[PDB]
Amino acid sequence: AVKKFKPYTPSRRFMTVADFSEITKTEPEKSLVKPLKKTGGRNNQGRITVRFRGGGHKRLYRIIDFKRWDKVGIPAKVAAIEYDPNRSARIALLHYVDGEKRYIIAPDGLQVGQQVVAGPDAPIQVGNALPLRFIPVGTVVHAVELEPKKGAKLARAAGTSAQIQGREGDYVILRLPSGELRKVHGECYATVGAVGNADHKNIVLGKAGRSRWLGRRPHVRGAAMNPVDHPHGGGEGRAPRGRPPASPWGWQTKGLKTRKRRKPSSRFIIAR
Amino acid sequence: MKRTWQPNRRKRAKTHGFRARMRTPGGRKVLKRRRQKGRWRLTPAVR
RNA sequence: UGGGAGAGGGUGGUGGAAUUCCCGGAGUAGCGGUGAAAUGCGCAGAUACCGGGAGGAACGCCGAUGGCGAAGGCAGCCACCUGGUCCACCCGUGACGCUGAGGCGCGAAAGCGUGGGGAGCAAACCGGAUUAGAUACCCGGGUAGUCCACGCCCUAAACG
RNA sequence: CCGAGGGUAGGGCCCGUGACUGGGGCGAAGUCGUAACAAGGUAGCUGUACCGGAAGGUGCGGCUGGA
RNA sequence: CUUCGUUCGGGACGAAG
RNA sequence: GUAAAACCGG
RNA sequence: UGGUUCGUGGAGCCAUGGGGGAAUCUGGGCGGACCACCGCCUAAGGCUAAGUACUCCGGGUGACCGAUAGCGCACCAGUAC
RNA sequence: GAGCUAGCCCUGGCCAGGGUGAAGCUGGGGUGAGACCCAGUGGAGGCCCGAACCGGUGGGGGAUGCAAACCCCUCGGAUGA
RNA sequence: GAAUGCCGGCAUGAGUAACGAUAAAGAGGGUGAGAAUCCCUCUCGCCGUAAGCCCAAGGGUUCCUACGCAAUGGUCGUCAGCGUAGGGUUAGGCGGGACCUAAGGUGAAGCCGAAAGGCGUAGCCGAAGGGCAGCCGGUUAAUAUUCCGGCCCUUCCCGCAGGUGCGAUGGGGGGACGCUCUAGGCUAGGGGGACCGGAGCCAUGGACGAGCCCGGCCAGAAGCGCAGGGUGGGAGGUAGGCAAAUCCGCCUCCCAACAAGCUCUGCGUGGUGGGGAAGCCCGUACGGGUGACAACCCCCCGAAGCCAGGGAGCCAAGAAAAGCCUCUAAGCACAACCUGCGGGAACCCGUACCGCAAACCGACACAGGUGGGCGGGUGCAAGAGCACUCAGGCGCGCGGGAGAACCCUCGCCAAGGAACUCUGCAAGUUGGCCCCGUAACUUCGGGAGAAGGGGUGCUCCCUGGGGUGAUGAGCCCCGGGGAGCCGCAGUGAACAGGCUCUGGCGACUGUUUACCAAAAACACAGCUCUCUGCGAACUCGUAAGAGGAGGUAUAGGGAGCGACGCUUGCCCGGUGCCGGAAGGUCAAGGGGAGGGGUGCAAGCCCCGAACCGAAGCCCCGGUGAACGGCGGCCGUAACUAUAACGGUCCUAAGGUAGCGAAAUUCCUUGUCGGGUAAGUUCCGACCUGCACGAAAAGCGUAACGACCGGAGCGCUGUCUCGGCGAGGG
RNA sequence: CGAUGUCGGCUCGUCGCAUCCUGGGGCUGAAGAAGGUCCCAAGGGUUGGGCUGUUCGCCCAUUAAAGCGGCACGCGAGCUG
Ligand SMILES: [Mg+2]
Ligand SMILES: [Mg+2]
Ligand SMILES: [Mg+2]
Ligand SMILES: [Mg+2]
Ligand SMILES: [Mg+2]
Ligand SMILES: [Mg+2]
Ligand SMILES: [Mg+2]
Ligand SMILES: [Mg+2]
Ligand SMILES: [Mg+2]
Ligand SMILES: [Mg+2]
Ligand SMILES: [Mg+2]
Ligand SMILES: [Mg+2]
Ligand SMILES: [Mg+2]
Ligand SMILES: [Mg+2]
Ligand SMILES: [Mg+2]
Ligand SMILES: [Mg+2]
Ligand SMILES: [Mg+2]
Ligand SMILES: [Mg+2]
Ligand SMILES: [Mg+2]
Ligand SMILES: [Mg+2]
Ligand SMILES: [Mg+2]
Ligand SMILES: [Mg+2]
Ligand SMILES: [Mg+2]
Ligand SMILES: [Mg+2]
Ligand SMILES: [Mg+2]
Ligand SMILES: [Mg+2]
Ligand SMILES: [Mg+2]
Ligand SMILES: [Mg+2]
Ligand SMILES: [Mg+2]
Ligand SMILES: [Mg+2]
Ligand SMILES: [Mg+2]
Ligand SMILES: [Mg+2]
Ligand SMILES: [Mg+2]
Ligand SMILES: [Mg+2]
Ligand SMILES: [Mg+2]
Ligand SMILES: [Mg+2]
Ligand SMILES: [Mg+2]
Ligand SMILES: [Mg+2]
Ligand SMILES: [Mg+2]
Ligand SMILES: [Mg+2]
Ligand SMILES: [Mg+2]
Ligand SMILES: [Mg+2]
Ligand SMILES: [Mg+2]
Ligand SMILES: [Mg+2]
Ligand SMILES: [Mg+2]
Ligand SMILES: [Mg+2]
Ligand SMILES: [Mg+2]
Ligand SMILES: [Mg+2]
Ligand SMILES: [Mg+2]
Ligand SMILES: [Mg+2]
Ligand SMILES: [Mg+2]
Ligand SMILES: [Mg+2]
Ligand SMILES: [Mg+2]
Ligand SMILES: [Mg+2]
Ligand SMILES: [Mg+2]
Ligand SMILES: [Mg+2]
Ligand SMILES: [Mg+2]
Ligand SMILES: [Mg+2]
Ligand SMILES: [Mg+2]
Ligand SMILES: [Mg+2]
Ligand SMILES: [Mg+2]
Ligand SMILES: [Mg+2]
Ligand SMILES: [Mg+2]
Ligand SMILES: [Mg+2]
Ligand SMILES: [Mg+2]
Ligand SMILES: [Mg+2]
Ligand SMILES: [Mg+2]
Ligand SMILES: [Mg+2]
Ligand SMILES: [Mg+2]
Ligand SMILES: [Mg+2]
Ligand SMILES: [Mg+2]
Ligand SMILES: [Mg+2]
Ligand SMILES: [Mg+2]
Ligand SMILES: [Mg+2]
Ligand SMILES: [Mg+2]
Ligand SMILES: [Mg+2]
Ligand SMILES: [Mg+2]
Ligand SMILES: [Mg+2]
Ligand SMILES: [Mg+2]
Ligand SMILES: [Mg+2]
Ligand SMILES: [Mg+2]
Ligand SMILES: [Mg+2]
Ligand SMILES: [Mg+2]
Ligand SMILES: [Mg+2]
Ligand SMILES: [Mg+2]
Ligand SMILES: [Mg+2]
Ligand SMILES: [Mg+2]
Ligand SMILES: [Mg+2]
Ligand SMILES: [Mg+2]
Ligand SMILES: [Mg+2]
Ligand SMILES: [Mg+2]
Ligand SMILES: [Mg+2]
Ligand SMILES: [Mg+2]
Ligand SMILES: [Mg+2]
Ligand SMILES: [Mg+2]
Ligand SMILES: [Mg+2]
Ligand SMILES: [Mg+2]
Ligand SMILES: [Mg+2]
Ligand SMILES: [Mg+2]
Ligand SMILES: [Mg+2]
Ligand SMILES: [Mg+2]
Ligand SMILES: [Mg+2]
Ligand SMILES: [Mg+2]
Ligand SMILES: [Mg+2]
Ligand SMILES: [Mg+2]
Ligand SMILES: [Mg+2]
Ligand SMILES: [Mg+2]
Ligand SMILES: [Mg+2]
Ligand SMILES: [Mg+2]
Ligand SMILES: [Mg+2]
Ligand SMILES: [Mg+2]
Ligand SMILES: [Mg+2]
Ligand SMILES: [Mg+2]
Ligand SMILES: [Mg+2]
Ligand SMILES: [Mg+2]
Ligand SMILES: [Mg+2]
Ligand SMILES: [Mg+2]
Ligand SMILES: [Mg+2]
Ligand SMILES: [Mg+2]
Ligand SMILES: [Mg+2]
Ligand SMILES: [Mg+2]
Ligand SMILES: [Mg+2]
Ligand SMILES: [Mg+2]
Ligand SMILES: [Mg+2]
Ligand SMILES: [Mg+2]
Ligand SMILES: [Mg+2]
Ligand SMILES: [Mg+2]
Ligand SMILES: [Mg+2]
Ligand SMILES: [Mg+2]
Ligand SMILES: [Mg+2]
Ligand SMILES: [Mg+2]
Ligand SMILES: [Mg+2]
Ligand SMILES: [Mg+2]
Ligand SMILES: [Mg+2]
Ligand SMILES: [Mg+2]
Ligand SMILES: [Mg+2]
Ligand SMILES: [Mg+2]
Ligand SMILES: [Mg+2]
Ligand SMILES: [Mg+2]
Ligand SMILES: [Mg+2]
Ligand SMILES: [Mg+2]
Ligand SMILES: [Mg+2]
Ligand SMILES: [Mg+2]
Ligand SMILES: [Mg+2]
Ligand SMILES: [Mg+2]
Ligand SMILES: [Mg+2]
Ligand SMILES: [Mg+2]
Ligand SMILES: [Mg+2]
Ligand SMILES: [Mg+2]
Ligand SMILES: [Mg+2]
Ligand SMILES: [Mg+2]
Ligand SMILES: [Mg+2]
Ligand SMILES: [Mg+2]
Ligand SMILES: [Mg+2]
Ligand SMILES: [Mg+2]
Ligand SMILES: [Mg+2]
Ligand SMILES: [Mg+2]
Ligand SMILES: [Mg+2]
Ligand SMILES: [Mg+2]
Ligand SMILES: [Mg+2]
Ligand SMILES: [Mg+2]
Ligand SMILES: [Mg+2]
Ligand SMILES: [Mg+2]
Ligand SMILES: [Mg+2]
Ligand SMILES: [Mg+2]
Ligand SMILES: [Mg+2]
Ligand SMILES: [Mg+2]
Ligand SMILES: [Mg+2]
Ligand SMILES: [Mg+2]
Ligand SMILES: [Mg+2]
Ligand SMILES: [Mg+2]
Ligand SMILES: [Mg+2]
Ligand SMILES: [Mg+2]
Ligand SMILES: [Mg+2]
Ligand SMILES: [Mg+2]
Ligand SMILES: [Mg+2]
Ligand SMILES: [Mg+2]
Ligand SMILES: [Mg+2]
Ligand SMILES: [Mg+2]
Ligand SMILES: [Mg+2]
Ligand SMILES: [Mg+2]
Ligand SMILES: [Mg+2]
Ligand SMILES: [Mg+2]
Ligand SMILES: [Mg+2]
Ligand SMILES: [Mg+2]
Ligand SMILES: [Mg+2]
Ligand SMILES: [Mg+2]
Ligand SMILES: [Mg+2]
Ligand SMILES: [Mg+2]
Ligand SMILES: [Mg+2]
Ligand SMILES: [Mg+2]
Ligand SMILES: [Mg+2]
Ligand SMILES: [Mg+2]
Ligand SMILES: [Mg+2]
Ligand SMILES: [Mg+2]
Ligand SMILES: [Mg+2]
Ligand SMILES: [Mg+2]
Ligand SMILES: [Mg+2]
Ligand SMILES: [Mg+2]
Ligand SMILES: [Mg+2]
Ligand SMILES: [Mg+2]
Ligand SMILES: [Mg+2]
Ligand SMILES: [Mg+2]
Ligand SMILES: [Mg+2]
Ligand SMILES: [Mg+2]
Ligand SMILES: [Mg+2]
Ligand SMILES: [Mg+2]
Ligand SMILES: [Mg+2]
Repeated sequence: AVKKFKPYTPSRRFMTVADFSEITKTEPEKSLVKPLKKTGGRNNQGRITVRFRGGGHKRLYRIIDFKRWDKVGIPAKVAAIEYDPNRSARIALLHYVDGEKRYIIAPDGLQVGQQVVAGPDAPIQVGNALPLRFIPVGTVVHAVELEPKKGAKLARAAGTSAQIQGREGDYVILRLPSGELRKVHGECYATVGAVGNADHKNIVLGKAGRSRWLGRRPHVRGAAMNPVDHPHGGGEGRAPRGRPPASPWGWQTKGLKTRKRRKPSSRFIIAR
Repeated sequence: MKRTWQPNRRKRAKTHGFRARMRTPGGRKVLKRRRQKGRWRLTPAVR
């Protein structure tokens, strides 16, 4: 339900912001937050290792339950749905009946005032977490562990969903949001439903500065450079690239695969 | 305009002072030469 | 008041046949295609056969000189929501009616924007034949489109 | 004060004209193809979109002004 | 370029040069 | 269920 | 691969990173690929003065200098700057 | 050597004064319900003018300079990258 | 005797340029051997969102006083920020440390590296951040929130007095937070006053008058008063806050929905303490006395500061730890902790002075640069703008004359107005506010301050709103109408757009070559391709490790294009990349046919052919928003001309759409049309495109631009064509 | 080549004459007027604009005429750029 603006500037003409309409609660839970180290793209040697980063708004980290098998059988009430600046998706307060408060990453058509529960027992309804051997084939699902007891590491951006395509022994076959077909162990936990804020795709930033508020510095093309700096640099008056097109460090950027070929993961993988 | 030397006493001793030479092996060898040269100040003198 | 018929509309779900693709088994010197050929595909193991898997689109028989709708149009099945219409009883209001310049809404297909999806078909495009020449008819590939959600476009042999 | 009218600046409508250019109509009997009329030799027509020297062709849906 | 053959005639096509 | 095309005449 | 005069050369000898992997005097190394004979040594543990190098320091000496020379400094010089 | 300069991290501060008047609400108009239309409130924006602050557009002076980058007039940004 | 030789000395320019902002000087009197330059007085000018005060950094004795002038001072100097000597910096409350954490640094455990060393959880260090208890005056030649006076506070330690289960680095709460806009009430600050208190003055024509001039405060405990912030109170149940909790969290019924009540600040009043002008009289360069028993009152403006953790809206979603409160654990409950009182103890470092500058950074007493707070009044609509001026500080450390050329910085001009010139370069026109009125075009916001106009002062009268005051006088902020006065002229000074038409490029705001280029370059939202399934790809590093990221295909990396509208055509022959368990080729290795060297031989040691041998290459396909590329010659139509048409050679294919003498066009000032009297430029066309063309994007596009070009209007010393005056040389 | 700053414009001249004009003359297919061509002659003069960086050139409006060349394609310790 994406808000547009009237063009009372040049930059308001194209800028869209999100609707923020599922958000119920506008300051985060104090025992579940901790400060974020901003980096600049700089590593422990202090060298830039990802370029064109830095500058952002200040952020506090939200601690997210990415396991959900801490609390098998203990149900929880969805207390609030909140902004996280640290992911594309939204997050949900769970007031557990223990009175832990935890953040889960908030699925689509989760509404506030709702029983969720993790387990095998754990009926098939949106927000509940199960082993993948117990979810039916053909249902959409997210927050998927890759290897079991290791953490939700799959399908947790905004709008995303994996879909269960088959079982094979201990392993189940997932359709990833990339379209990859993928053997995942059935003891890996996974939280049902798609994620949403699925209008995160349709955001238009409007101006340069809304890139700078997210910590995205200007990105320099190597055609605009010198041959010390880039392959593509040089040339009096706008060369077309000289050569098959290429990184600053020399490897090609149109088509060249770098999946490492003897990966042990490559025999759990069926598709792209 | 604004020139090169903009002094700072915290800066001068945390960079050129005696405890900062005696971390690096390159800076203990600074003081060894300035022992051997004869220097009346090993280190830039800060209050 | 009491019933009836119907592919009438929207939403959610769901069943099978078939095409294509992937995998496994077995199996060979050809398969497709045409008026005839050729491009193409195939000993790097194809077509044809069996078994498993994925995905999309349309719903055979019923089925027509049928039905519904104001028109465009609507066809597997199930549930919900809902409009229109017909009959019987002659119970109530009691002339409350007919049409309709503007307005408003709907409006096949193609086409446009945003995203999704894409098995088959197939503008444009590429070949191979035909021809005197082929920007065509025929054949082999094939991108938008065809499908969905939202918003546009307002057209026709929108015909009885 | 108003004031015929003169002046300054900016709009609206109309007419004549204009290098160049689009298509229309009529001509001498020109050049190129064969689109339609008979199943006109791919049934024809139409809305739309694309392409093609050109009539036109194809895709989607529609019509009988054909079987 | 030329002669013949098919055609009502031309163009196409067929055969000898 | 159909049947390769084969132009024109001041 | 390094060392030795040895730069792959007929390339031995001495050390070694990787792989295979013995024996205890009838055992093992070497004598410049290799083999026979003839000879020389006894690896896979360690220590060991003297004779040798240098001059911060002290002394003696000089066909060494004599304040632009001699150490950058004869003089409160690694100082002023 | 990042006490100049380039970028980034942590923690503070600064931006006089005026205009323009987005969204949204309130009342009314409208509708079957709407979309929508008026006012009023509202105070948005890499909005406008213009001092501090940040720059350095054009010209003139300066050229053993006040200055190894200056001065006068003028000009750009000035709630944002 | 030379090497633009090295070191030192001294000449030339030459008594020449210059003596460091054009803010400005004059006189009288002192001291002195020596006064334009030092002291005093009078007059004049300059700053006054500073050229005036208070801090931080930096500097380190420059502060004060006494005695001096050899050098320093761009002149002098009796002076000094200079030489000699003496003095001067006083803290439980101010800043920092015996408190805390941030980035970052360090680092027991642990990981890594030939060595040196590199990482690294806890912990430690680490500050203009969080925390914490002093305000107002008076004294010195020089210190004071430090000494003194008055009035308030903060910790510990020891005692009694009264209460409770006390009790940790452990649990919880809290500290704790963004940007923009803002309400209520105060305060700092300011204005006025017929009211109050003051030495004094009627000047020169008038005035002894509600006359002129000066000043009418500050701090301050308890207690009140006014604003305002934080916060529910009980009862059960409990598996969570890595042991235990009565605490916190969660669940469930009751009492308010409220600041009602508890605290906690701010601001008034407050026991009391202090200050107190202008003028006059003096003896210093600095000050003192008097004026005074000082008065210390009332209205108005009003903060960006205070109550403060206030409220509302928004997205880009906004530090940590300690102090504080609460809870229990061992241990302790003759302890311990809390409240009140009494007594006692309260360390280390800094404190002078400059501090937009002569004391910091620029070799200089250098027109440059340097963070924070205060920054008065009047008028111009406002304002930190501009002009003048309180307080306060200055006339910038060479002067005196002259009145040439010439240069700088100004001022003005007949008639013409761009004829100047590469170009209106420069300079002039315009200029603030109020009110009329405003085009093409458009992405419907704009263009717009379009353009072009009218008014603006002063006096008198009537009259409408507010706010503070009772609904009222007053005081303050906004208007309306009528009548009249003066001047060439009413934002009368200062600060304050010239405009319009039309192209090129770039969408735009923005960024860039510090120190010759600010642009059409870069960047930018947005489009596409490609890689990447997570110990991801990519990057830094030998490694450990780290960024990526405490992210997960709506995400991250790389590349090109660069909002938006309509679009991005053909060629995969070579190169790149992607896909192929066939085949050819290919190293180590396996393999041993066979041959060789030595032995009397068992043996030892060498070559060494078939054959099995990976990637890669060859080969087979695909792929352009991958590297790239995208033809030539003849004939042909009722007048020439031209060629829709056809034939032919070659290529992998033979430039499609749209533009085109272009930021691309050599011949070229192509040929027409328009502007002009005249147009190598410009605009619109033709296409003969040397040598446009589709994401090294094509063609357009409103708005935007200190970009680049053309034209007109206004106006001017740019010019015809110069002249005169001014100040600094 | 241990430096001789280059085109064009402005300012400032000066020189040569193979003379554009004005002055004198011969011949003429010189009736007159106006011309053509040749000789003598440098004393003076030789306009203002549109285009373009232009030198040059093409135009516009005049003129008695709108002269050609040298002086480092004169002239940057004179200027512009
Ligand atoms: Mg670090
Ligand atoms: Mg480091
Ligand atoms: Mg870029
Ligand atoms: Mg470049
Ligand atoms: Mg480099
Ligand atoms: Mg390179
Ligand atoms: Mg080029
Ligand atoms: Mg090229
Ligand atoms: Mg290149
Ligand atoms: Mg009845
Ligand atoms: Mg329609
Ligand atoms: Mg359709
Ligand atoms: Mg579509
Ligand atoms: Mg998109
Ligand atoms: Mg097909
Ligand atoms: Mg042919
Ligand atoms: Mg086909
Ligand atoms: Mg019909
Ligand atoms: Mg016309
Ligand atoms: Mg014909
Ligand atoms: Mg026909
Ligand atoms: Mg037809
Ligand atoms: Mg037909
Ligand atoms: Mg076609
Ligand atoms: Mg059809
Ligand atoms: Mg034919
Ligand atoms: Mg060697
Ligand atoms: Mg060797
Ligand atoms: Mg050797
Ligand atoms: Mg060799
Ligand atoms: Mg070995
Ligand atoms: Mg070994
Ligand atoms: Mg033995
Ligand atoms: Mg050996
Ligand atoms: Mg030996
Ligand atoms: Mg041997
Ligand atoms: Mg031998
Ligand atoms: Mg031996
Ligand atoms: Mg031994
Ligand atoms: Mg030795
Ligand atoms: Mg000696
Ligand atoms: Mg001597
Ligand atoms: Mg010496
Ligand atoms: Mg820095
Ligand atoms: Mg404002
Ligand atoms: Mg509104
Ligand atoms: Mg605003
Ligand atoms: Mg702005
Ligand atoms: Mg602006
Ligand atoms: Mg300020
Ligand atoms: Mg600065
Ligand atoms: Mg800059
Ligand atoms: Mg400048
Ligand atoms: Mg200059
Ligand atoms: Mg401006
Ligand atoms: Mg501005
Ligand atoms: Mg000599
Ligand atoms: Mg010499
Ligand atoms: Mg010398
Ligand atoms: Mg001299
Ligand atoms: Mg003289
Ligand atoms: Mg001289
Ligand atoms: Mg002179
Ligand atoms: Mg002089
Ligand atoms: Mg001076
Ligand atoms: Mg005297
Ligand atoms: Mg003044
Ligand atoms: Mg200090
Ligand atoms: Mg100093
Ligand atoms: Mg001193
Ligand atoms: Mg004295
Ligand atoms: Mg002196
Ligand atoms: Mg002197
Ligand atoms: Mg004296
Ligand atoms: Mg002094
Ligand atoms: Mg002194
Ligand atoms: Mg202590
Ligand atoms: Mg400490
Ligand atoms: Mg600490
Ligand atoms: Mg070590
Ligand atoms: Mg470390
Ligand atoms: Mg650390
Ligand atoms: Mg602090
Ligand atoms: Mg304190
Ligand atoms: Mg003092
Ligand atoms: Mg004090
Ligand atoms: Mg005291
Ligand atoms: Mg307790
Ligand atoms: Mg705590
Ligand atoms: Mg806490
Ligand atoms: Mg006060
Ligand atoms: Mg007051
Ligand atoms: Mg009085
Ligand atoms: Mg008098
Ligand atoms: Mg007063
Ligand atoms: Mg409660
Ligand atoms: Mg517990
Ligand atoms: Mg309340
Ligand atoms: Mg008081
Ligand atoms: Mg009080
Ligand atoms: Mg007094
Ligand atoms: Mg708030
Ligand atoms: Mg915290
Ligand atoms: Mg601590
Ligand atoms: Mg406690
Ligand atoms: Mg101590
Ligand atoms: Mg002090
Ligand atoms: Mg002081
Ligand atoms: Mg300051
Ligand atoms: Mg200065
Ligand atoms: Mg200085
Ligand atoms: Mg100094
Ligand atoms: Mg300097
Ligand atoms: Mg120095
Ligand atoms: Mg000086
Ligand atoms: Mg001075
Ligand atoms: Mg400053
Ligand atoms: Mg003020
Ligand atoms: Mg003021
Ligand atoms: Mg005022
Ligand atoms: Mg006035
Ligand atoms: Mg004003
Ligand atoms: Mg202020
Ligand atoms: Mg001012
Ligand atoms: Mg004064
Ligand atoms: Mg004039
Ligand atoms: Mg005049
Ligand atoms: Mg005029
Ligand atoms: Mg001109
Ligand atoms: Mg001229
Ligand atoms: Mg111009
Ligand atoms: Mg100008
Ligand atoms: Mg004016
Ligand atoms: Mg305009
Ligand atoms: Mg407007
Ligand atoms: Mg105006
Ligand atoms: Mg007046
Ligand atoms: Mg009132
Ligand atoms: Mg008030
Ligand atoms: Mg007037
Ligand atoms: Mg003005
Ligand atoms: Mg323009
Ligand atoms: Mg142009
Ligand atoms: Mg731009
Ligand atoms: Mg520059
Ligand atoms: Mg530089
Ligand atoms: Mg600019
Ligand atoms: Mg510049
Ligand atoms: Mg785009
Ligand atoms: Mg590496
Ligand atoms: Mg991370
Ligand atoms: Mg990591
Ligand atoms: Mg991506
Ligand atoms: Mg990306
Ligand atoms: Mg570009
Ligand atoms: Mg292309
Ligand atoms: Mg190709
Ligand atoms: Mg290819
Ligand atoms: Mg190929
Ligand atoms: Mg390959
Ligand atoms: Mg071998
Ligand atoms: Mg071999
Ligand atoms: Mg072998
Ligand atoms: Mg291979
Ligand atoms: Mg002809
Ligand atoms: Mg042809
Ligand atoms: Mg084409
Ligand atoms: Mg032209
Ligand atoms: Mg023309
Ligand atoms: Mg013309
Ligand atoms: Mg043109
Ligand atoms: Mg052209
Ligand atoms: Mg070109
Ligand atoms: Mg191009
Ligand atoms: Mg090109
Ligand atoms: Mg391209
Ligand atoms: Mg472009
Ligand atoms: Mg264009
Ligand atoms: Mg464009
Ligand atoms: Mg448009
Ligand atoms: Mg444009
Ligand atoms: Mg600009
Ligand atoms: Mg700009
Ligand atoms: Mg002049
Ligand atoms: Mg003059
Ligand atoms: Mg004069
Ligand atoms: Mg003068
Ligand atoms: Mg030379
Ligand atoms: Mg020379
Ligand atoms: Mg020279
Ligand atoms: Mg002559
Ligand atoms: Mg004559
Ligand atoms: Mg004559
Ligand atoms: Mg005559
Ligand atoms: Mg004659
Ligand atoms: Mg003459
Ligand atoms: Mg002469
Ligand atoms: Mg002109
Ligand atoms: Mg020009
Ligand atoms: Mg020339
Ligand atoms: Mg001449
Ligand atoms: Mg020459
Ligand atoms: Mg010359
Ligand atoms: Mg020059
Ligand atoms: Mg020149
Ligand atoms: Mg010269
Ligand atoms: Mg220039
Ligand atoms: Mg130039």
